[PDB]
Amino acid sequence: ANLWERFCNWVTSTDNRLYVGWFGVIMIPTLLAATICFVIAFIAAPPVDIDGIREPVSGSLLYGNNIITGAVVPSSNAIGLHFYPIWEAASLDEWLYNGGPYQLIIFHFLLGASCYMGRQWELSYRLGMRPWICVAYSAPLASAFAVFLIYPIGQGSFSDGMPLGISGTFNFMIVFQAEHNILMHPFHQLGVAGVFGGALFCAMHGSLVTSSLIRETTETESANYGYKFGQEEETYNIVAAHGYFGRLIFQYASFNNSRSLHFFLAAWPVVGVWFTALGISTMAFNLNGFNFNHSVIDAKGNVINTWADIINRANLGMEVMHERNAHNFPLDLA
Amino acid sequence: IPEKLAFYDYIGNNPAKGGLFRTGPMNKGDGIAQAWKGHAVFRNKEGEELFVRRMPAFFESFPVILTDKNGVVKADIPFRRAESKYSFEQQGVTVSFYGGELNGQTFTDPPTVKSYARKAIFGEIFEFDTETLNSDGIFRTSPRGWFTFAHAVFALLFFFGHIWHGARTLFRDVFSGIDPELSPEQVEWGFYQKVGDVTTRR
Amino acid sequence: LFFQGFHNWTLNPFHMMGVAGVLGGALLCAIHGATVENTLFQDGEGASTFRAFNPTQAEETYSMVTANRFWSQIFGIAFSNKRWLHFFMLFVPVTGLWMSAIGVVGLALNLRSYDFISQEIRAAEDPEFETFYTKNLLLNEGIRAWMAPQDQPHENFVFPEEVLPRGNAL
Amino acid sequence: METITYVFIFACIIALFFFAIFFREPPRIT
Amino acid sequence: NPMWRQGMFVLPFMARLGVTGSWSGWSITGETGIDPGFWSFEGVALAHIV
Amino acid sequence: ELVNVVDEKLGTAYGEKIDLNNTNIAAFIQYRGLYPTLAKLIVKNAPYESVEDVLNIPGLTERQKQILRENLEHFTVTEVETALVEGGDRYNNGLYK
Amino acid sequence: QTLTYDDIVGTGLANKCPTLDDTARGAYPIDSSQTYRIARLCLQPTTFLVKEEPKNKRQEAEFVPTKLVTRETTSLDQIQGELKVNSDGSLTFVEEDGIDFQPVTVQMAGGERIPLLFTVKNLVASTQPNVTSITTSTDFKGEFNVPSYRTANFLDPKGRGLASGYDSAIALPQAKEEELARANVKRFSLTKGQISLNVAKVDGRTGEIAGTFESEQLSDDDMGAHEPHEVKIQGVFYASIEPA
Amino acid sequence: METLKITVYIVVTFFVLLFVFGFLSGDPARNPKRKD
Amino acid sequence: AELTPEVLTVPLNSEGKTITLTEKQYLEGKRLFQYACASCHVGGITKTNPSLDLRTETLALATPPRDNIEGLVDYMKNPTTYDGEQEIAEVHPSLRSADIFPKMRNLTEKDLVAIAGHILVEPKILGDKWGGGKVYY
Amino acid sequence: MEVNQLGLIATALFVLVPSVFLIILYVQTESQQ
Amino acid sequence: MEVNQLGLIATALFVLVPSVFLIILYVQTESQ
Ligand SMILES: CCCCCCCCCCCCCCCCCC(=O)OC[C@H](CO[C@@H]1O[C@H](CO[C@H]2O[C@H](CO)[C@H](O)[C@H](O)[C@H]2O)[C@H](O)[C@H](O)[C@H]1O)OC(=O)CCCCCCCCCCCCCCCCC
Ligand code: CLA
Ligand code: CLA
Ligand code: CLA
Ligand code: CLA
Ligand SMILES: CC(C)=CCC/C(C)=C/CC/C(C)=C/CC/C(C)=C/CC/C(C)=C/CC/C(C)=C/CC/C(C)=C/CC/C(C)=C/CC/C(C)=C/CC1=CC(=O)C(C)=C(C)C1=O
Ligand SMILES: CCCCCCCCCCCCCCCC(=O)OC[C@H](COP(=O)(O)OC[C@@H](O)CO)OC(=O)CCCCCCCCCCCCCCC
Ligand code: HEC
Ligand SMILES: CC1=C(/C=C/C(C)=C/C=C/C(C)=C/C=C/C=C(C)/C=C/C=C(C)/C=C/C2=C(C)CCCC2(C)C)C(C)(C)CCC1
Ligand code: OEX
Ligand SMILES: [Cl-]
Ligand SMILES: [Cl-]
Ligand SMILES: [Fe+2]
Repeated sequence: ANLWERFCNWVTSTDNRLYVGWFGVIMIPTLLAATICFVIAFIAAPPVDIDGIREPVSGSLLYGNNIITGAVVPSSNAIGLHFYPIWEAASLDEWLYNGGPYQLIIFHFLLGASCYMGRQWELSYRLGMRPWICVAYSAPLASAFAVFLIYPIGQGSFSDGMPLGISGTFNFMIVFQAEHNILMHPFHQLGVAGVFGGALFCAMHGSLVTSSLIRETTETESANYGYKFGQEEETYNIVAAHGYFGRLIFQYASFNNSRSLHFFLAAWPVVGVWFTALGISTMAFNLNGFNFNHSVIDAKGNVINTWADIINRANLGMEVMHERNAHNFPLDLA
Repeated sequence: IPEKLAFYDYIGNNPAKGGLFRTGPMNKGDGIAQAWKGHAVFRNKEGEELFVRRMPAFFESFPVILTDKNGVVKADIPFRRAESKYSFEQQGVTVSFYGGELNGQTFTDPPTVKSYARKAIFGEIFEFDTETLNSDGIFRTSPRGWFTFAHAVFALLFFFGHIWHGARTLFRDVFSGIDPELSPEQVEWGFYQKVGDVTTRR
Repeated sequence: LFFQGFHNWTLNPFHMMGVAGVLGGALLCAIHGATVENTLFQDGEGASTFRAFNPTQAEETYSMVTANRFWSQIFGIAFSNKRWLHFFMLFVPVTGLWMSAIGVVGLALNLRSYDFISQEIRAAEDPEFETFYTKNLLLNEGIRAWMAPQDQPHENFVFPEEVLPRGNAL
Repeated sequence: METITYVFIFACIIALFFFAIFFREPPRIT
Repeated sequence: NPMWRQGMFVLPFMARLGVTGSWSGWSITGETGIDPGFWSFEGVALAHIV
Repeated sequence: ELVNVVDEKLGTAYGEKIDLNNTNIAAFIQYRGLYPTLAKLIVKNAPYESVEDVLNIPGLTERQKQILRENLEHFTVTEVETALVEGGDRYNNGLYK
Repeated sequence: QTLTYDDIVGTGLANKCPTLDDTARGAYPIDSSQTYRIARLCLQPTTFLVKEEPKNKRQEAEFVPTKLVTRETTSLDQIQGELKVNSDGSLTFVEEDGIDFQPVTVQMAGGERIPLLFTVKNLVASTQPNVTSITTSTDFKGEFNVPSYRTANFLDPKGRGLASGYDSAIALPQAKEEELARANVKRFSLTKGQISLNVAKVDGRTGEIAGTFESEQLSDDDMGAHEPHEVKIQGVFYASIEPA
Repeated sequence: METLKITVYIVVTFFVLLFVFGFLSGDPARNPKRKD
Repeated sequence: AELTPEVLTVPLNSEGKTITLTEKQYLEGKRLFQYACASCHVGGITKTNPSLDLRTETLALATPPRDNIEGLVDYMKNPTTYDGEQEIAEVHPSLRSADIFPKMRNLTEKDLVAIAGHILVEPKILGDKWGGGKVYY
Repeated sequence: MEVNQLGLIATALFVLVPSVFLIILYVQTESQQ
Repeated sequence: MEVNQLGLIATALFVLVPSVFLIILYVQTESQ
């Protein structure tokens, strides 16, 4: 009946249409701050001197961008990893030129997104659930930390964190390849396996359940009306799905236990994406992909090119062109 | 040389030089062709004939490199100037035209010579009306291109139609779902010698 | 890498739909697996929950109801229909792959989304105008000139040093 | 005009979100 | 080139009651280097959206 | 009327010899005895009216005058091009390997 | 008792020129015979004014104030040169070396960024004749060189440049190149600027002086792409004098 | 700006304390089964 | 193609005498060059002064000529600038400076020859790659 | 920006035609029950 | 003819929007 205890009851109430919770108490303001700044910046921010060379990149719609080319541009290389809140700028005009808004958005988002993950634990506890859905979301979350925080920390500049835009994303991944040979890095290869495999097993599982729906409907109605929300009986025949899939391969490569099957569905893309987030996070400290350049030579010592040498020629063309005005000395050491 | 033949020998009519969202007629890009300008012959300061390397279709942009009858690079338009050895300026490259509008004219001022060399990578050189259609200067594909694109894409999609409706033909009995009284013995292993044939129990 | 430099394939909306189809597939795979495993009914006494499923039980092994309240409260919307859910799991990655296939058919003909015409006209006229779109084409340009001679040996490309595009110092 | 178009569509999606959440078909049991 | 030559319809109603400058530093009286605080044309527009 | 002055200078002696008034200092490695010592001096004392003015550089030893005479035919002088001498570009013009 | 790096770092004081006591109202006398150098000249701008473009014919646009967006990166420092005695007793400072340029960009009302190369490169500045002492009424007037804001290797966003880069609009292969010549062909401007330095404090003991300065010069023309603006810079200076 | 800095420090401290004390207010007990 | 004696045959001095390495010396020299020199001269370039490389034509125009075993062994003992005008032992690895450059401590006289041999053989095998940089990678 | 004029009509119709189709079918679904 | 190119979209929406409104109302009428 006391004031604080009634507040606590509302914060943690399972009856709000959207659950708040104590993680919600940080999530909501920070994601509103990041969302609102993002939307305004994407539409109307002026150009930002991402690379610290007084060469501003236009990122917003009103400065001549479309949905595909626009971005919130990363803050200036002149700032590096210095904190640049609004109140550290002489004026908003300066804060805008130097790329303040990127910092505001990524710090608020990474906070709110960390609280998002915690909110997933919390409501799981209030509802009597098992608790590890949040562990599955840690994979995407770790990935966002890598490209917005970890890689900047290791390279020493938020100017090298991933832009908040579609083509900025591509710019980031092209430059990454030239500087880290990420394609030839085993952790990125596990990401691809986690992501290709994830889409594969998604299609598989959906096609198998869908193949074994039990007839509950007529040809003039959606099969989906054969399941009623909250019915106790399962709505497909798992033995029939096992019987088809085990004959498509052989019996013992097929799951008859739905618990193992769904746990498999969870672990494969989660673990693959952990590794690829770990890839970005360790290439942040320049432990790069396998280098087999000139690894094959002949009896005399002529270099015999392989496909790795061809990859190198493409990486070289990325290297020498990117940030074409920013390097004064021969090696691009960060 | 008839202008018609020389216009085929020009990459702007190559159907593989367009883009998906570059819309309209080919005239909207390079413009409405008006005249063959002439066949361009480049020579260095030593009177050697030089040959512009033609742009392959794969390349949106292509450097300007001049070679002799034997393939040896003898001039180019350099990117980095400080160590260029083969500039048009150093090599004294001239261009002369035979045939066409410019027949018998020779140019020696480097900027002009570079300019015709810039076009000579597209093959034969033509004069275009760019204003009538407000042509933007970017190659588009021909009807040969558009027709192929559309029919290859429709064909691929109709393969799915084939698969969908063929499945529906051969599985009409289970379209709405499988038999609610399928028993595990039909689906389990070894029960029947021949899969699904209930007459082959052991 | 070829497809980036030569076709600017990342700019292609059919590729982008494939990306969303594969990535959304992988998300669906993970979120569906985790949900089932974390709305399980207690059907056995042990700490390993796998043992308490029976492939021939009639009963759902996890609570669609609790799953739906959870996701409605966390994300605003949830699935309510197990059939739709598993069809959507089929639908998403299959469609995405079909879309990417179509875009590659276009590239068979060099029919790319290489450029935005409006950007190029403005940038040609205004040397202070720079976007991520123009930055990425410099990189494509690097890629082509630096890989072409070794990657297409039948073309006998000879690019002397002075014609290679290169930024400062590198 | 292209700016207005982009923001307009984006604005429609946000509005749709609102209705999809708060004016959904309410799931009903059995 | 005043506002009424450029088809401005609501800009004059803001001007009429005292809003005369923009956060970008110009005013309609052609004076530069002005600080209008929040109640610029931009802030009036924002306040109506909110 | 719009000319690229660097391209125009490739059409002069600048494009065939070491221009004592313009050429980056790394060019002086192509002939023996000239780098770094004499090249350092030649650059700091530019510009020159004639190729032969290099020999009036104060402080030249007689061995250094011999080397220059040995190489006068590899030098030239043209007008100073601002674009080639600003930015300390005769010491480092942004080109490495 | 001077400060250390670790007391200054991050404060903004690294971008400020040394100040002279408000007691410092003496006079540094000059021996026509002896020679003299300036061991340190520091110029710290405080105000950037830009000339507007008044569209008509006889309204002549004013200098308007601007907002700085490049932060505490503006001061010229460690500048040194000869300080000569002319036949008629004027002094003439000849700049030799120093951190004698800083790129700056200020913002006009409406959003327009104006970049400029704030500089005193190759500065020569003279006094009136018959000096014999530097005082709190001594004025220097002079001119300096203002090179191109970007130097010759600079590549525009489409890869075009003067000493490097493409020579055409490669994204528009069959466009008519005459409209684009101004953007395609880069030009290295080289202009002059004027500066007045007004001495108002003088430490007769140490040869340190300090005061006010105004310079006028051109902004960046983006390698001939567009027409520059006229810029007026006000600030404060400090210099130190040594018997050479 | 200093007024903005103050305001943000305050708002942030506010929310972070809600969070700390919220979880200190017997959070283990707010579940549906065994409350303590 | 193989590591024939003709390729392993390099000038001994400016006089024009010549010396034929063994395969052993060659691979010995390659190994020692990686141990002591490649951190700056990988592929025949010089990462801390790209204007000076290890191409045979560059060495030839160096004062004193360094396109030979004698010149190179000397250089490794008492390095000079390219015009020969000053000794740069203080900033370039050399036996004269093995106190500050410890890796030179255990290099013997035959080691020096194997290293100098490698430098003169490798351009004969790799061509313009040797000393040409990333353009030729 | 110098942008394809028809882009606008194309986008509007691209949105409007399929959306109106869906609304028509939804509203007449609700008028049944 | 140098016509107003916003006329195409004004004419098109002028037709489409009110016509769609009518169609929606009519169809939901026929189904109850
Ligand atoms: C859905 C469920 C959730 C519920 C949702 C709740 C709904 C509420 C939604 C909030 C809506 C937010 C809208 C965005 C606001 C950002 C506006 C801005 O930043 O506007 C700021 C304006 C803009 O400033 C001007 O900003 C300009 C920026 O220029 C740029 O912008 C110009 C205009 O576009 C031109 O483009 C120009 O070329 C370009 O350079 C100039 O720099 C001006 O000099 C500068 O004054 O400033 C001003 O005077 C403003 C006053 C600040 C003055 C300083 C005093 C500090 C006061 C503390 C602020 C406290 C904030 C409240 C917190 C307290 C909590 C109790
Ligand atoms: C067929 C080719 C292929 C394939 C399949 C992949 C696959 C992948 N790459 Mg590789 N890549 C390729 C080619 C390929 N790549 C090439 C050719 C290059 C070089 C040019 C690269 C360069 C490259 C880089 C540089 C990177 C990748 C990364 C990745 C991963 C991206 C997915 C991801 O991070 O999910 C993880 C999930 C997320 C990032 C999502 C985070 C979601 C947050 C938490 C929530 C967002 C909320 C949102 C804002 C609001 C939604 C709400 C709604 C209401 C609006 C994935 C494993 C990335 C990676 O490993 O990152 C870790 C990475 O950084 N790749
Ligand atoms: C086989 C079909 C076909 C082909 C090959 C052509 C070919 C051509 N037409 Mg014709 N045309 C056709 C059908 C066709 N047309 C039809 C049906 C119409 C009536 C609408 C017209 C009306 C027409 C006019 C009015 C004009 C042409 C013109 C032209 C020329 C330029 C085309 C262009 O820019 O395309 C551009 C192509 C595209 C931009 C690709 C569009 C396809 C989009 C990107 C796919 C949509 C994706 C979808 C939403 C993905 C979601 C799926 C997922 C959710 C499951 C070219 C020779 C022009 C010309 O030059 O004539 C003189 C011209 O002015 N055509
Ligand atoms: C993925 C490919 C694929 C698949 C899975 C199916 C599946 C199906 N088809 Mg379709 N079909 C396909 C491709 C495919 N088809 C192609 C490419 C064509 C020709 C355009 C057809 C033409 C076709 C017809 C006309 C009919 C079917 C029918 C059927 C159904 C019964 C099975 C059948 O008839 O198989 C067909 C078997 C095959 C396609 C495999 C044949 C293997 C060939 C003979 C090997 C060739 C070797 C070759 C000589 C190698 C040298 C060539 C080298 C020089 C390149 C089933 C739904 C029937 C149906 O719908 O019934 C309701 C029906 O009437 N199909
Ligand atoms: C976020 C990153 C990301 C993501 C998610 C994707 C996702 C995708 N890309 Mg893209 N890509 C990216 C980044 C990314 N890309 C970047 C940065 C680039 C640089 C431009 C590209 C360049 C690129 C290219 C060049 C291509 C793609 C393609 C694809 C698609 C591959 C579809 C597939 O599964 O093929 C997997 C292959 C198949 C499904 C074919 C059949 C496989 C059979 C079943 C194999 C069976 C194996 C057998 C049983 C035994 C094997 C055993 C042996 C290994 C031991 C998919 C939509 C492809 C595409 O769009 O295709 C239409 C394509 O060609 N991407
Ligand atoms: C201000 C301005 C203008 C801002 C601009 C910002 C900006 C740049 C915007 C750009 C937007 C942009 C263009 C994006 C394009 C995106 C793109 C490429 C489009 C895709 C188009 C296309 C049709 C692709 C084809 C492939 C396709 C079909 C992919 C679909 C992907 C998709 C929707 C997948 C679903 C993802 C998802 C989060 C689902 C969660 C579902 C969910 C509620 C599950 C929870 C759940 C799980 C259970 O297991 C159970 C049991 C229950 C009960 C339950 O609930
Ligand atoms: C506090 C934090 C809360 C976060 C707020 C986020 C809210 C937004 C989420 C989705 C709202 C819209 C969904 C409408 C659609 C809708 O209401 O669907 C509702 C639908 C309900 O499914 P049922 O199983 O109940 O339907 C069964 C039968 O009715 C089917 O006929 O859910 C799904 O199908 C799940 C898969 C949809 C997955 C769609 C999510 C993708 C949204 C993100 C895409 C955004 C791109 C935008 C770029 C600008
Ligand atoms: C960096 C730490 C280096 C290491 C390790 C080695 N070398 Fe070197 N080398 C270096 C520089 C900076 C220079 C230029 C010196 C100058 O100012 O002239 C050089 C030069 C040489 C040369 C002369 C090349 C020429 O063109 O004449 C030679 C032959 C050479 N260096 C050989 C060499 C060897 C054999 C090394 C391992 C024992 C070695 N260097 C190490 C920088 C560095
Ligand atoms: C007039 C005009 C115009 C136009 C306009 C238009 C075009 C408009 C539109 C508009 C629109 C189109 C709008 C819309 C809006 C929307 C909204 C209003 C939304 C809302 C939302 C919400 C409310 C949400 C919420 C939530 C929550 C709370 C939680 C989480 C989830 C969510 C997010 C869902 C122009 C410019 C030409 C000119 C001038 C005038
Ligand atoms: O910024 Mn972004 O990018 Ca990583 O490296 Mn160095 O820095 Mn720049 O260069 Mn390459
Ligand atoms: Cl870049
Ligand atoms: Cl650098
Ligand atoms: Fe499932």
